[PDB]
Amino acid sequence: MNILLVSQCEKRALSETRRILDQFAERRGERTWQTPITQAGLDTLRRLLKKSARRNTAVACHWIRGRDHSELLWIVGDASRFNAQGAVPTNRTC
Amino acid sequence: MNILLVSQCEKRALSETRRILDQFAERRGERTWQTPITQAGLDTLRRLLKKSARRNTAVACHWIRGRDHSELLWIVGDASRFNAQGAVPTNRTCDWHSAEDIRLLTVMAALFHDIGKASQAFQAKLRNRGKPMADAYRHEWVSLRLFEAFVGPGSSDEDWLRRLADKRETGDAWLSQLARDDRQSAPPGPFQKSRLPPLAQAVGWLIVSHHRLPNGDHASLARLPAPIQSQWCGARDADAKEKAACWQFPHGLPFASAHWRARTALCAQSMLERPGLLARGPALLHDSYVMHVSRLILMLADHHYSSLPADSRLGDPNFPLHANTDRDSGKLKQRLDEHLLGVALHSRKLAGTLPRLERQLPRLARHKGFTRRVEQPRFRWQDKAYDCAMACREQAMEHGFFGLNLASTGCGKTLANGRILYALADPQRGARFSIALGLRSLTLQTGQAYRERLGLGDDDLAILVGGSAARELFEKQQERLERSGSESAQELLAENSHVHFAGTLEDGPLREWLGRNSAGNRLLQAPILACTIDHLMPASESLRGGHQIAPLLRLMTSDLVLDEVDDFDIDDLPALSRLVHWAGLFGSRVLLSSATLPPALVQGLFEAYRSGREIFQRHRGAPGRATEIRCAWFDEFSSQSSAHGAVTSFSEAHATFVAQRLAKLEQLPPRRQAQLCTVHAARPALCRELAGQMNTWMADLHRCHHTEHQGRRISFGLLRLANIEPLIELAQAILAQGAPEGLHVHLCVYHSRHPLLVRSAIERQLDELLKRSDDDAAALFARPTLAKALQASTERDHLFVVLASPVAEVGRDHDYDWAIVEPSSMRSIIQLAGRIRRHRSGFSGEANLYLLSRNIRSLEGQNPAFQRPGFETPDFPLDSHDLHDLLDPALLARIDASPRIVEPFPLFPRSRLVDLEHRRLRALMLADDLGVPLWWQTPASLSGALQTSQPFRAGAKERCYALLPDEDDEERLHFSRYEEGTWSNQDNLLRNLDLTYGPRIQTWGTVNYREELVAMAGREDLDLRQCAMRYGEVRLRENTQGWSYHPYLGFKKYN
Amino acid sequence: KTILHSKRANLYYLQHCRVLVNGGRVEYVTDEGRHSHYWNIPIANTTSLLLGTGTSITQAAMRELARAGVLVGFCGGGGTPLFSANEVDVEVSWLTPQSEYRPTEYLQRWVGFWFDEEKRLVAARHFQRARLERIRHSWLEDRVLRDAGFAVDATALAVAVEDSARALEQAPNHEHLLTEEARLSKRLFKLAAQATRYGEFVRAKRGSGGDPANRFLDHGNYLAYGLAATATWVLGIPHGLAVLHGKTRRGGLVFDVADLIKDSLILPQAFLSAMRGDEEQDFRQACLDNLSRAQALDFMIDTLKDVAQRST
Amino acid sequence: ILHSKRANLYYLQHCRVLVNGGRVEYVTDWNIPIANTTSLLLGTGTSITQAAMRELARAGVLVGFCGGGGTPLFSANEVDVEVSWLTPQSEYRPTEYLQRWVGFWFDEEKRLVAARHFQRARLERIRHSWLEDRVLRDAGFAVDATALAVAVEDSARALEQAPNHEHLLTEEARLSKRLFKLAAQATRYGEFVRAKRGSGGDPANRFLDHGNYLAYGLAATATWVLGIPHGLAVLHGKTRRGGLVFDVADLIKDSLILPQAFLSAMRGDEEQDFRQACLDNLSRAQALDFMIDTLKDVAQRST
Repeated sequence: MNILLVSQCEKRALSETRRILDQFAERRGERTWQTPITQAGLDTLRRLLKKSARRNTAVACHWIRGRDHSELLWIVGDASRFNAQGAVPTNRTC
Repeated sequence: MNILLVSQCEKRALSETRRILDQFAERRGERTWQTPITQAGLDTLRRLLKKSARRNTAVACHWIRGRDHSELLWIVGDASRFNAQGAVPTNRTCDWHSAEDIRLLTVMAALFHDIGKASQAFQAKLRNRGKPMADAYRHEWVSLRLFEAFVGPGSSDEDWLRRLADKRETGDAWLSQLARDDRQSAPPGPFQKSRLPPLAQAVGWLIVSHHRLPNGDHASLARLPAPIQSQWCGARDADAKEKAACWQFPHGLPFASAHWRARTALCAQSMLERPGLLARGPALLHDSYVMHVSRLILMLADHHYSSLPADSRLGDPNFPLHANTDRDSGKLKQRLDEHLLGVALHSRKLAGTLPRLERQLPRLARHKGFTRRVEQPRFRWQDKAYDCAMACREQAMEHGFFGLNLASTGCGKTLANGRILYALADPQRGARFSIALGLRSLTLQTGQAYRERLGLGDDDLAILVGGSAARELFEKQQERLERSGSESAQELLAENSHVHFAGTLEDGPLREWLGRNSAGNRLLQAPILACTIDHLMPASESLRGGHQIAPLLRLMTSDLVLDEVDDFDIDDLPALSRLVHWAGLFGSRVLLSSATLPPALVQGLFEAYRSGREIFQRHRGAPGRATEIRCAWFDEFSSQSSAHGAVTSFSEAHATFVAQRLAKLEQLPPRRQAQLCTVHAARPALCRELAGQMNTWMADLHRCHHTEHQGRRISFGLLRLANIEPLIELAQAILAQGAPEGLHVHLCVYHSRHPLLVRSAIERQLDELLKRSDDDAAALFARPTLAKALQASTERDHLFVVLASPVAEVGRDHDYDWAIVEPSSMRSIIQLAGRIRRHRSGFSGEANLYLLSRNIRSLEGQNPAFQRPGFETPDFPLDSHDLHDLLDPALLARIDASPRIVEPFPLFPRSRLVDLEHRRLRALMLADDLGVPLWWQTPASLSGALQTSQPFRAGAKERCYALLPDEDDEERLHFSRYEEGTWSNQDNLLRNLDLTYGPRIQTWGTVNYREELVAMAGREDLDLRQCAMRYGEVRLRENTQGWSYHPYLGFKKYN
Repeated sequence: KTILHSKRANLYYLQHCRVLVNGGRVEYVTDEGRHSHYWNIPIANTTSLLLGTGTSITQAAMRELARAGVLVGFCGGGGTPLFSANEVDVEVSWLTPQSEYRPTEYLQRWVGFWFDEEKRLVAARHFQRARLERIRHSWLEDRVLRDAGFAVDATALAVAVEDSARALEQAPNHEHLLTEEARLSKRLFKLAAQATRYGEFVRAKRGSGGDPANRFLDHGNYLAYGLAATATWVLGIPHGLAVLHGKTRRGGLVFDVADLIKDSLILPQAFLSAMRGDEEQDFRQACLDNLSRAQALDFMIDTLKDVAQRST
Repeated sequence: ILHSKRANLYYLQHCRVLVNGGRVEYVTDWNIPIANTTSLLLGTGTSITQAAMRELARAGVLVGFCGGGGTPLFSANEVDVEVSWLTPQSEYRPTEYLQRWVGFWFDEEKRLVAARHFQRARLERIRHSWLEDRVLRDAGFAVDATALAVAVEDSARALEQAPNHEHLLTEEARLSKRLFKLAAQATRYGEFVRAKRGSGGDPANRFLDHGNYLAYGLAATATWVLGIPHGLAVLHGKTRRGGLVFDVADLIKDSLILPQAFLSAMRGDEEQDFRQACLDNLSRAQALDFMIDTLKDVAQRST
């Protein structure tokens, strides 16, 4: 499968998310990875991310089920940074 | 589809990328979007991104083809931020071998270029707000004379440099050493003998030719620039007072100014510091590359700075002299020191900018329509040509390229040329090439056809519509421009000419000098350009003006395709040879695309390209490379490639390929059969007789060849005539004669004298109705325009006839059933044969092409009969004008490119038409029994003598006219005339023409001028009158009586 | 922790780069004239590397590569072998990890049965029987290839495969087996050229072809070799213990294992990419997709296991 | 540089191997016999290029990337087989030791004979290093001489008979257990019990584990040089991963690693200093050459 990993981590969590995800995927943007992967490898990556996860960790993995239909597979860490479909806000204010 | 947009934009580009992408997609990360989309929406998004794209823009779009396989669709902007697969780096950390010499020469010539404006006469003329008085001497000439004075006669190339490099020097006594052409005894030219050291001579030529080329008179050419005299550059017959006035300097030359002298000293010291610079003097002086690149930079910098507003941040604030006055008010604008310093600063900036042009300019990459393989066995040579070009890519990049696309007509040569020149490009960067059609004027329809055939939008391919214009305003506008003191303020390209481009024009590398929406900026920013060869000729054939800048920059920053290159008249061949030589001179790669290229023309063009490429290799690239031009041959049957360093091996390889192609051409089945027709020997009678015969002839041809469906027989035919006025007369004769017998006839008149939009409408209809295929009767009879015409009448037989000028041989992909053709030249016969049944297969064996025994120009008794178009001249006469003797009877059985590609032996140049053509071509191009090779053998490029001895498009002096609607009333139309940036009113010269209609004959494939004008004005979102003045020109020779105009017949000359 | 070596998806072909360790990460550097770009390599998801022309590697990078079981091979650019030792050519110089300790059962079975010529020809026949079956499967009984434009003449493929199997059953020795394999490969090339309306295809050797099909086949051979080397190393069997291609090729077990998927997945994809106007990167990604979707590495592992088990 | 001249291997450190003019040159920021028996072992701070690999490939030069000083051996080129069945056409020199190793390996009797030969060599090394050479003792490793001799004699008298692999393993375990206590008494470190699985925090345990790692790397290098795979063990069980590496490393494990570890624990040196001392000692005794010679002798003396 082709998966798309998007990170919203901050402070100390970003360093560890980069360290873990740079070994499993290729970068596409500043905080975006993408790689072909298998189900077993995907589970290994998810468990690795969940083991060393702080309060600032926020990693989302997307998937392409059907053309023109993306599907959020899971979110590791703070799930409030993404909406139901996995998008990100353009601005957050108190 | 699901797409993933990733942005690497920075600074101002990021804001616009966010603004555009937030409307088409949802955010996923900080710089990542993703949305479902359709193909049309994806194209809309890509074009929106490409329209407003700066240098920092970088947007990549991914796509999911197959599970676990993403595919990069395209990259908009800087493609270096992503790798091939579209990834991004995790961290980024920090060949011109004569650029410095060119920069120094350009800067020094810029500093000394307008030093002659200090003259009292010039200052008075600038201040003379009254009646203008023409200056006796051109300011370039007195600038050169002042340079001679400063340098001193006989002085060494180091003495003057060191003297100028000494800032503590105010010895104006050098002015006493000056000469004066106004004074008697005829002082020697500054270039003869040792009046100038070999380097100051180069700078003096740059100074004297920063507004026009030193075209003079008269071994003399080989001795250039020595034979330059005062009479060569301008000069006018004036009284002694005026002549003397140009030499007295009351306020002193700009040598007292501290900044000017400091910059001059800095430049001189930099030149002296350069190792070996003062040694290449004679080499640099005669080097076409160095001189012409330096002159382009100098002239562009001067053109840019002559339009800038006054600046008080440089130059002496209270300098007494001036350089120009604003045309809006006439008040003095720029001080001479400020002008010279600005021209030098911009010259240095442009010299620095030029090496970056190979990476800063937009290119076309990742195109799939050029790499996709074909599925039909017919178009399977387009893949052999692509493979051959890819096999050569590296060697072509290293050494050069001279390709020859000799495929027969109807095989789809445009896509082949595109694929070849795309294969020759580096896949990582992309391709940039020009398509120079061999036509006098390019209509919008031909450009749209090029876009469709290559499968490119208007974001990748630009169209330079219209045709080139000879100097007409050279007398009126030049007066105002010289009065204002800025003679380099005329636009780099013509005024009516428009570039139809909708791509990246925001942050182009040369935006500062060219402009932003200016027609030079669009001409340069377009990855692929569709122009005419007449548009690129001003690169090498510009004598007076800056018309040579934009074509030259396009030549340096693109490849070259010469479509229908043999269509040029024989007298215009040397200009094309010069253009090819300069294309090879500035590193371009030329691909000739014609099906009827004779060996002599090909040999001459190859020699020109090789000569240019040698000098280019001497200045750009790894030194020591051998001049081995990577020649390639392409055809409908195969593709070869080899390296050749001399015209001796290239000729043998070309002969081998031609022999193989002829052998494969013989075995082809026949699809065209030609029959000679003998006509019975003024206009109103000869045309009537011809119209009488072309009833029985058309009836016979329709009976022989036609299409049958539901008991109704339709046949499409073509009648080609050499000239237009006889064509219009014969059109009238046919129209007021009616159908021959029960055979309903639809006639279409199509020549080059119609309004350009009208001509494009006729071409649009003829290119949509004349597309045929095997067993297409069911679709043919269902076409709307055909349907109405067939259903309206009750006759079962219809004859759709096209009456066309020689303009229908180039760019027209039409499939006729039969043709009646007057004889002009063998190339015309071959091209018109290649159009009857060009899409269909299966021949009935009956004759379908009819050739008249003699042309109209022979029936009238004129001699030579084969002229305009043609090859017959008084120097090369023909013993007969009947086709029964000039043609081999064996040729009528099968007509193809064979008689033209190969050279018959022995040559009978006064009894065979093709023999005459080959004899003339080998006499002019090569030598045989003012030669073309003198353009590169002798330093004739330093003067405009060759361009005047062998002019281009000489003879007739056409004038631009249009049917401009009245400003107050749109319904009323006025026959106008472009005189000088102003459309005058000439209703007295135009009259209506009455047409009589015979039994059962209407007109098809016509257009109403008003409806087409309003439709195209709405399409282009332009003012109706502006649209009329921009795309409705008609070029007619000046006639005192006037013309008679009919919408269906164009403008016919009236007497 | 890294993914199981048989569950890894990526494969890297590198050129004109410098593979090194930058801040604890294995990355390769490309010179962009005025800048150097560092690109990360997902070692925990990459089966093997292929270093083409103008590549170089350091000891630290190679140490971090041989710690997740990532093989490294020095191929040649443009589908060209590393060099040509007179009449034979070697394409990849494999650097198998040695600090990782591999299973020790399949290796014993292989060394036990490998030194008997009859028992090693039995293995070659069993290897070809799986190649034929997978060719049949992929070309006919799978829809993904057909939906992408591959329309093979079912009857012609069936008769070709049947004739190849009949020739295999009566194979006297290795030479006839090689001749039958070559005949089947040539007939499959012709059938694939016809199926994708590619025109007339003539196979060129030693990377001398110019048409896209030849170049793509020469490139995909490297991906097949990489997967085969990964599988053989994972099972612990040395590359040198070949069963069919040991007469002329060093490390012939890699070629023998790669032959299982070379004609069944690389071949259709080469022509499909040629017809689509693909560059080498797009063809490489398409081939990797085909191999991952069809589980080619798992098939190689299972076939090696079955041959070893049946050897006893 | 010549780590093991008996096998023609070379160790390059802190140099870039590249090709200029068609000849490989190690441009350090050397004259090497480039031939079928060169076998370079690149080390710390070394980078190789593709052209260098090609020219080392058309010379039969096997290339391996080892750690700092020689161990561990990260990855190496694969040695081919010289069996008459295959016909490897190259400039390489295929080995013929795998054939003999396979020919004797499957029979349990010859496997046991080879294992007993291994144990004999191990004990001989213990007695040579601990008693015959006093360099270690003079360095501060005074031993109980007679006690070590008695223990070695008991171990030999136990290994010389009692067939069955488990009996030999138990004898080796008993010998190691007695030897550890003897070494502790010799160095006066006091009471010490080895912590299995490398969980000890005492300097002795961690130093012993580091020595185990170094010896395993050296054994991997030796087996790669000879060409024997790691699976075909002689002492360990057939199901133990990398059994042959452990068996080969055990020859130099207790003889050199244990005394150096105890001395470094006494001196309180850092891990890097202890590793350097271990590497220096292993270089002194030609450990790699000894393991290569022992494997060759074991293979030849069973045909």
